[PDB]
Amino acid sequence: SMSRRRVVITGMGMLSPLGLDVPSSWEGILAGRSGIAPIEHMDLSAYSTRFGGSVKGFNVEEYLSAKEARKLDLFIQYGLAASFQAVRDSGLEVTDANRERIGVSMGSGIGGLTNIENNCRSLFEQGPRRISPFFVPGSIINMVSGFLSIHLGLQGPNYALTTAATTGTHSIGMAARNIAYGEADVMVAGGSEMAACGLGLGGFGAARALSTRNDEPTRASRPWDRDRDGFVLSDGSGALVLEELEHARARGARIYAELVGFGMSGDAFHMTAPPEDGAGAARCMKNALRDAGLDPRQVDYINAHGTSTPAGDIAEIAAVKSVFGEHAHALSMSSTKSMTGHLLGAAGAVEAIFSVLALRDQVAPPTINLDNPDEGCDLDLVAHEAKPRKIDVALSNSFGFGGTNGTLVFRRF
Amino acid sequence: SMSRRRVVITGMGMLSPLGLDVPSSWEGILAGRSGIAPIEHMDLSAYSTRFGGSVKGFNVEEYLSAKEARKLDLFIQYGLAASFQAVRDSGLEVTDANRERIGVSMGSGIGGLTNIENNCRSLFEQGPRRISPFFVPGSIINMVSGFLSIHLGLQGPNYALTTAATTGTHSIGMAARNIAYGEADVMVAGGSEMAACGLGLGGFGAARALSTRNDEPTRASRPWDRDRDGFVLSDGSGALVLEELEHARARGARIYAELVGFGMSGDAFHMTAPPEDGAGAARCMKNALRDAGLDPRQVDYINAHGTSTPAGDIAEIAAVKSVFGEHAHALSMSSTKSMTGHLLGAAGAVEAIFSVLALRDQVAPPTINLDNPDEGCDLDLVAHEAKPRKIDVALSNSFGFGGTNGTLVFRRF
Ligand SMILES: C[C@H](CCC(=O)O)NC(=O)c1cc[nH]n1
Ligand SMILES: C[C@H](CCC(=O)O)NC(=O)c1cc[nH]n1
Ligand SMILES: [Cl-]
Ligand SMILES: [Cl-]
Ligand SMILES: [Cl-]
Ligand SMILES: [Cl-]
Repeated sequence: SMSRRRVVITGMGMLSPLGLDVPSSWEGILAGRSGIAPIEHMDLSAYSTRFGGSVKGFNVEEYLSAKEARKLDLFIQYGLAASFQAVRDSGLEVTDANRERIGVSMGSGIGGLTNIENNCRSLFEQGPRRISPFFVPGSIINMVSGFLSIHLGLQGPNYALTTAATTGTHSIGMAARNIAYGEADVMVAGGSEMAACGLGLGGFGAARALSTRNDEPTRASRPWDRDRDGFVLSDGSGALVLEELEHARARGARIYAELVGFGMSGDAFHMTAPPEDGAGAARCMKNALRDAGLDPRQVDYINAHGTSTPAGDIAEIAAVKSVFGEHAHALSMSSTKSMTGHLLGAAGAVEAIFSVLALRDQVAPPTINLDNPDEGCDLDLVAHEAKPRKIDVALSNSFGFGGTNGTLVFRRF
Repeated sequence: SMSRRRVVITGMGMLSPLGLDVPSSWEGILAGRSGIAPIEHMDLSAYSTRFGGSVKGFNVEEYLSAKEARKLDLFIQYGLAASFQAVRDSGLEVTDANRERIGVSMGSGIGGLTNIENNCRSLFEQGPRRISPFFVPGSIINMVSGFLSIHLGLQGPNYALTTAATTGTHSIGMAARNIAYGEADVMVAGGSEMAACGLGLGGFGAARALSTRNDEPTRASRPWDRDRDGFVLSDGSGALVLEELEHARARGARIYAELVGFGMSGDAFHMTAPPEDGAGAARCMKNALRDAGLDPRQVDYINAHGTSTPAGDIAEIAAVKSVFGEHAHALSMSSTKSMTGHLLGAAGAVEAIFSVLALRDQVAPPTINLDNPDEGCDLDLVAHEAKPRKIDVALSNSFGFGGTNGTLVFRRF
């Protein structure tokens, strides 16, 4: 704990509704662009929600051969894309000397819902003889970590989290712990999701979790706005190359930031709804700050969970107020879900990247669509437009079904 | 690493094809009873495999009210059952003083395949308005950890692994790390699975992973036997209460054993097939022994992965030979999958329990059906009948799709 190794971010990668890499996504974020649109090439006329954030124009053949790619669900494709981008971005070379010290932890919330839909259809219409032989290996959540390790020869710790909307945040935090306690020197960590099929929209629609603002998809995700009506379902991926500091310094790696804190908590409250005061979120953020050895006054920017739900958004404000007190009125906090929608198991991965870039570029991304902040939402929520400011420390929150909570703390380096 | 806290097992719980708790399962194991039978209340006439290990006579109402239980997929039901059994067995009392120091890590390989099947059927026949509102929260893998935390008021680290057949082993190992590095004082860890639906049998059947010995289901699982033809799909759950040693001693807990070692590796080889020498398994077992600070000569019993696959079984023997050398001929190694079949994400959880009970009762469980050991399978594989012997250290292996590997080391206490 006092003798643990320090962990830095040397590589990043992303597919989002705003772009096919980190630079293009971030340009969208800093412009206040929505990635949400009507979902195409899919007949959603029966569904109460017919829009979301899709990854537009993705070519898996930049990362995999066609033959390899056809084995895999889109969530795996997306996770490999972000991973390969992050590894490349890191400049790391995998050798016989280091391959056992490099692991992977790429998770998903829902996994291969699209493959399950297609295979279920084949099963019901034709029978079990039309199930793909790649159905199981190409749809299971740990096959990002698995295929990444195969393709790059990674022999270190190899696993996958699934903690709903918290997955990406946990995947990064726990990979950092791996490095900090010397179980690995490098980890590829993050997550991916592709739930914009009928089971996903249908499932989340039946749970009454989604916005139904079909007439104005770009206005649907509106965190802390009084006309919010639930979250927007989005697809994509994020990956970070985490690396022990001295390992990174020794090879002259470009270091984007230091991952100084990781906190976890459980609400122990409700399956899908938070406690109204956000007490689990508060405990989680405290754990993270204490983990980082930071005073709350050192936090400059919070990338909120901020999913555009009635209860969730207000609970998150209550938690930030509780943890930060008067300093809650000094920091900036925004929800990039206003633009990206909710990427579920990838949300914390892409939001970790946006947090790192906020530190790099000294700029708080906007919460777009925040026209009439609800009762109690009186913080600097960066309404409408990106805000240049001093950011030495950034915090990223994720909260998921089951009351599972994760916070990461990043520090300028 | 040198200053980490020690971790002991103070509670255990299980549903398996051999019983509805730990004592009844273990009685079956020590008798050499098969849990495999034709799967009933399910029309499998179109499928190439029509048998498996089902949990027979389970009453979820012993653990949950009917109202709560109807929200949840069977895999969640099974995981809560084992968890509640383990917590009860531990004698731990959850209070305002300790609830933030008690977490949960219960995983699954496949998750709520049964719920997805049912909901997919409703979606296709009727439309998205017949999807259950509980479909998403009651089918996602992290809802064991989530519901357990809600029901028992656990506010500590709350997560879920999904690493195929390795899930249960990773869930225990990583929960132990939580305690060892002081992120929690107690963890409920393990896994659960219920894949014996059509998508599971169909999926694994299309992948050519399963035995098709429909005429003699009890003979199908035959690890290291020359007539093996793939694994047997089984359902169930296992949970351990892990606890910091001084915490357990201070409350006078009954301690079953000490969890001394956890190792991970990745093969970085093939999606579904191992390297023929089992080199990943070897690295993993070495990592675990080094983690435990044990000489290979200290291992008395190995609970093998031993799934009854052509390549897998031989690769595991090669790995044990490589790691243990001449001591490979001194230990006993058995596969309890001979009796239980392959519980997928729960396999390592139930096999951790069988390893702990081997230490408690000084007895190596049998590998039943091992009539003609294949070329190279010349170890003490405990063919046919349980073998009383000295066991101070037991090792449990799990290997999963993606080449992800896990080993746990338990020591008498
Ligand atoms: C239970 C919800 C999960 C959010 C999601 O599905 O992404 N949690 C919150 O909304 C929340 C707010 C503050 N703390 N938890
Ligand atoms: C790739 C397989 C996974 C086994 C399973 O699906 O449960 N791995 C082995 O069989 C194996 C044997 C030795 N090392 N890995
Ligand atoms: Cl298909
Ligand atoms: Cl619009
Ligand atoms: Cl239904
Ligand atoms: Cl039989």
